[PDB]
Amino acid sequence: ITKLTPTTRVALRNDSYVLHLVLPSKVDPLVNLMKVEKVPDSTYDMIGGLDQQIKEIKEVIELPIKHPELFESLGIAQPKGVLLYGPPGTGKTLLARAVAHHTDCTFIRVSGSELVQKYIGEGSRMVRELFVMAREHAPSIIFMDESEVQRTMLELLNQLDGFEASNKIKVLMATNRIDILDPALLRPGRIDRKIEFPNPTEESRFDILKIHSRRMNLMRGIDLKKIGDKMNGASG
Amino acid sequence: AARIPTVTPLTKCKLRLLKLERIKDYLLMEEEFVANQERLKPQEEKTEEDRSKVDDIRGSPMSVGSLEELIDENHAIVSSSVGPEYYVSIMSFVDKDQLEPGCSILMHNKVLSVVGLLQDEVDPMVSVMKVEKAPLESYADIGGLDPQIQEIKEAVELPLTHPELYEDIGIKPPKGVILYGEPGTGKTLLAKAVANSTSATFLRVVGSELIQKYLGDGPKLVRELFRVADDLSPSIVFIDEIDAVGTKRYDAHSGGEREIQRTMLELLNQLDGFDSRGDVKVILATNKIESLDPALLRPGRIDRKIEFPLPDIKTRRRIFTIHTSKMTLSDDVNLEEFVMTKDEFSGADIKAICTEAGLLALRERRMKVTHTDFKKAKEKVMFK
Amino acid sequence: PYSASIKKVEKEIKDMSKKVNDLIGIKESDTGLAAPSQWDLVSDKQMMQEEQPLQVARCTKIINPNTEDAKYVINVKQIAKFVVGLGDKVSPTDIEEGMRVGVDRNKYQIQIPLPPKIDPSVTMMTVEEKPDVTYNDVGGCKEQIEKMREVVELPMLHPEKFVKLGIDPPKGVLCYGPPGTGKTLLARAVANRTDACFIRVIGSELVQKYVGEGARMVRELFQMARSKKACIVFFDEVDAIGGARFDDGVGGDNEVQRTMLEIVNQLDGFDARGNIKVLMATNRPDTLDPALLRPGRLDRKVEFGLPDLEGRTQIFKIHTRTMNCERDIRFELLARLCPNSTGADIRSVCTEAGMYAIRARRKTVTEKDFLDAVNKVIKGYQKFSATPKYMVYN
Amino acid sequence: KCVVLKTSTRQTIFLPVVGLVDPDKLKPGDLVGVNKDSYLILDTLPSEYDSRVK
Amino acid sequence: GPPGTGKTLMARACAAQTNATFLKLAGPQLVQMFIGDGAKLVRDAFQLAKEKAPCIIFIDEIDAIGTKRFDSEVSGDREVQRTMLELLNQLDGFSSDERIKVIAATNRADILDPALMRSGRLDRKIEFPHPTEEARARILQIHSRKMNVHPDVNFEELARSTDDFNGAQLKAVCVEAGMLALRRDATEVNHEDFNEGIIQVQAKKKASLNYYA
Ligand SMILES: Nc1ncnc2c1ncn2[C@@H]1O[C@H](COP(=O)(O)OP(=O)(O)OP(=O)(O)O)[C@@H](O)[C@H]1O
Ligand SMILES: Nc1ncnc2c1ncn2[C@@H]1O[C@H](COP(=O)(O)OP(=O)(O)O)[C@@H](O)[C@H]1O
Repeated sequence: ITKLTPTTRVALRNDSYVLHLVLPSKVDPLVNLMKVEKVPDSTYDMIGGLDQQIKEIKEVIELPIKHPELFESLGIAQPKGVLLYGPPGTGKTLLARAVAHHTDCTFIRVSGSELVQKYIGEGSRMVRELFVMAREHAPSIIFMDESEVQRTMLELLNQLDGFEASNKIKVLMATNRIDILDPALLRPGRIDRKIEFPNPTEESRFDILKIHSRRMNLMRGIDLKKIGDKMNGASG
Repeated sequence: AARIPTVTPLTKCKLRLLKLERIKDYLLMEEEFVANQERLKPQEEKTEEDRSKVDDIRGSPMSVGSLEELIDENHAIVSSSVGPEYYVSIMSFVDKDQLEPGCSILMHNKVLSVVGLLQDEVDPMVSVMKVEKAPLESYADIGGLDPQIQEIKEAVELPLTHPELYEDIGIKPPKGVILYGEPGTGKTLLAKAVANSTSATFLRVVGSELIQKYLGDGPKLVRELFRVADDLSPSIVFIDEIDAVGTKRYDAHSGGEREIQRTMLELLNQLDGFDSRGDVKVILATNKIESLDPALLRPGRIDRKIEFPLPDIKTRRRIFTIHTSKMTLSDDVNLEEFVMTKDEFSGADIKAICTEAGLLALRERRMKVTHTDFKKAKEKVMFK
Repeated sequence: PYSASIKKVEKEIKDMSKKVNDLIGIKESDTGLAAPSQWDLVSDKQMMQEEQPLQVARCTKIINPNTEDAKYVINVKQIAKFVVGLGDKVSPTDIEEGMRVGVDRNKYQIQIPLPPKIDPSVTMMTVEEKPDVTYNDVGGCKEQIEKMREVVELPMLHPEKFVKLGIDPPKGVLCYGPPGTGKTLLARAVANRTDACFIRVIGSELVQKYVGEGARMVRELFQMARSKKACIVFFDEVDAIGGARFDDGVGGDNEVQRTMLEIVNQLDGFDARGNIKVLMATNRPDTLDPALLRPGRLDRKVEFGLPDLEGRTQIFKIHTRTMNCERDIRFELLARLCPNSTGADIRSVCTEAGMYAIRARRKTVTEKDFLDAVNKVIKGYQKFSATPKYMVYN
Repeated sequence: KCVVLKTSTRQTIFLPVVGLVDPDKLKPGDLVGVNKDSYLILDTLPSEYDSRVK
Repeated sequence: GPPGTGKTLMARACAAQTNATFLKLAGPQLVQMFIGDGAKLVRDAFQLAKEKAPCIIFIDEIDAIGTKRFDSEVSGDREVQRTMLELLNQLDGFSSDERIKVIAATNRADILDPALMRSGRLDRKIEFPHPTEEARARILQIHSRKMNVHPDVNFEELARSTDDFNGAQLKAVCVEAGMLALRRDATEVNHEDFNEGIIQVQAKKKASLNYYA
């Protein structure tokens, strides 16, 4: 009986509907939601020109991952809020992906759709639906793309602010126009730390080119420096 | 089980011994009367023959049905889980106390007669709002104001502290207490202490959570919160961010203003409706009470008014000495220097400054916090 | 002296009680099972009688019979329609067309009729228990009390004068007044006062989701009322069900108009409700539709306002009937110290006076305590006060 | 000379022979009685509209 | 016409007048959560009406389905407009019938959809106004047909005192007087009784009548 996992499939007789055998691997709703998301798995070595932001995100969240006793010696509270802001999709999305990649955390980024709602709950009255999926997968992180968006984010922040008794839970919301965000979400205790994605320059585009063209079939001799010079810092 | 509730003696008097002897004699007489039934006409095991006969009589495969009406005389009307309405009767073990619409009634497999009831362990609305563990430490962790700590205690805990003091005075606890204060005033910190000290059930309600996207939904959510909290147990349910009733407009809800208005009317009805809600207390807080519906505040629905101001220059000292209790801060700086740094430094400001100083100390992996860390945290907190 | 002698003996008896009760069988906690000493009848005969004798006889809906013969028609909401017939244990006068009944599970013949389905949405909305609000506890509105009794109680109390007089009793009553002025405090009074069923239709309890899914609730409530002998349906917050029709441009705020129209139709005209008296209570009646307030449906238009000089005194005398206060208190001076306050405000003032007295050391309320409570409840909480924004009824 | 009818259970079945009443007796859109056992149309239900209109 | 200018009275008179079967349909009554279920309920209504050729069908509160159509994406009661269109189609036009007559009662003709008043659907538009002075006394004579009052009431005088009152309220004044008469325990109704009832029907409480003498 114990081996028979609740919310799992076991064989059932027909004339009797008596147990016949277990069912191995029927389904995981969180895995299905993630597959619907189709997250772009990345790698920390493929991060483009945001090294300091890389350590900041590491020092922001990952520190209480490979060393949970770091803040205990100093007696400081666990950081809660981290957001990605700046030019849209300037690599901030890629930086977030690489964060989980090098950190091994459960990535879940939502856009407030309705198809995924079929896996969180029947009605999804409150925003606690996602937490239930995360609540059993503690090694998880939360990412949210760029007015009800703040309302869901407002509830999440309030949820993971002392009311959520679970420790080692990370949520990161990414959007543009930080001066246009919700003033209620601008409370000093909500956003534990802030990181922006400034438009890369030529000094930054060189590594961006080295990463992007790495997978292409170039011609003997590249001379990408001049092209990057022709690139007047457009975006990531 | 509940054989005798008389414990008034609470001593070694002969009355307690006599009562115990009488109870023992009655139990022995009952046991002797019962034993002879099996000695003379056992006629069966009475331990497993009855259970086996019940299992073989009631349909072995019991389905998940749903009771929808009440028929006292060996009858019941329900709908088949496929959909076909049934006229299943009542069985011998019916114990017809859960005869309410919704509880699945299990019928037989041979004749589909009511076999068993459906134990319910869901309460979705209550679960999506039930506090499992204490949020924070005792009331001492709030710090500084305690003008409502006594007031809030009298409003909630004092009724639960020893409800004879208000009984001896000939009155019932205050209706409700609405905590309105400046942004980040610590209202949520007050609910933290309320929960860490609370004794009865507590429900947490996100302010926007009352406004749903489908027209008519919001009133249903309010009625469901009222049913869950009231029908569950004595409760202290805090609907935080009440200003979200009409302040914020979202395109998700089909209805316009006449939907937030309907939700507010339903909330008012659920607070002071046409029945006895029972022993239920409400403690709501808001940061912009200037727009809250006037009817939802008239004495009789929300009784106690509590205002939370920013931490005082004398209270700021306790706030700082509290939020930095376990920090290994170096004696290089004096907190009073930053105590007057901000002209209107609220309670959240002190916590933000402490967190920023800790983070800055962390970036260098140093063991203590220096004055420069606090100086650099102060600008990053207030100035942005 | 024998501290351990008695505790050990008591513990032994307590343990033996369970050790002997477990020998008959109360244990094995089930998930909805009755006591083995509660289903004893059905062991070999009763179960073989409660089970073998009867059949499920699934219930369905009838359409109509066909003349020239029994020629009844069987129809299933979710299974199928079919030409069927009743059983040998039914009468042919009761062949109601469109009647919920069960048919022989095998013979597919209706063997048992049934009462109409209850639609638990409007079945849960019955009082079934009058509130604890009595006439002596709602003082301050004696004229309104008499007016409401003449419509709900007096006409039904001695239905001999109205027949002799030769005039139809007044139809209903609408109580519109400033918020907190005592509307529900009297509706609970009406409920605990008479004996006829009172249906509480919370103004929000009628706005349904689907298009027209709400009006159907009005018809259900009206039928459940007319089914009984005499009913009095009290609807509160009547400002939500429907205010008026003002459609302009894109269709908005119209769905509530259909609900209000359905409520009116079941209330007036076309074989009206008859033995059902309406008792509504709006708090902002300014938006009430002209058709609903038009006499003949809600003829009485009683209004409940703030007690002027003696209403406050009566409220103090009533709401303070169980408060330990000094006998030398001058309540009338308090009633003169509250220029325009609501009755709920008076009850809250009595409460706050109790709390302040219990605050520091006292055991009985003091006149100065009530004075200080007035200074905060009325003079301190006056910022909103809920009165000024609704006094004009807008 | 053909018979076409659909059951009240989202099931459609036809009989090569009309039944008790010849096709002259019946017309399209009609609602009649058929055998649940033999799946044979026995008689014709005269008429019944929804009780709501009734 | 007005809320109580009288349409239910005319309908009830027409019902007992003709020697046929009258069809009673409630304005909002013909709707359903199902997509177009109201269309089917209206088609069955028209068929049942055709059942007995001699018959009249009255669609009271025609404003429920007669709501003017709107132009909006989200909402607009598309089902209600569908029911209105079904009623229009069943009324006259393609495969109409001339066997019965339908009497409709609407309280606000402005909200009525333009199609609902298109000759074929409705031919004779009759607006019922409130009795001014003479029908104001006729209403009192009728509604007080069985009321027993001594010959001390001037029906015309009360009619002149009842200014801009509706027929429903006019008759309700009689009920208010009858209830006040029961309060007085007397046997007949005095002119002062009807005068007080007229005042009670207005529902205008006097409070320190000094600002306006
Ligand atoms: N005349 C009165 N006698 C006794 N209690 C009264 C009276 N008027 C008001 N109350 C008090 O008012 C409360 C119930 O009335 P309530 O405030 O619900 O009236 P209401 O007008 O229906 O309010 P709302 O319209 O805002 O819902 C109780 O505390 C009751 O004791
Ligand atoms: N002593 C204190 N007094 C007031 N607020 C405090 C105190 N200590 C901490 N806080 C802060 O008060 C906040 C509690 O939430 P609250 O201020 O009610 O938020 P909001 O007003 O936006 O709902 C937290 O940010 C917490 O860190």
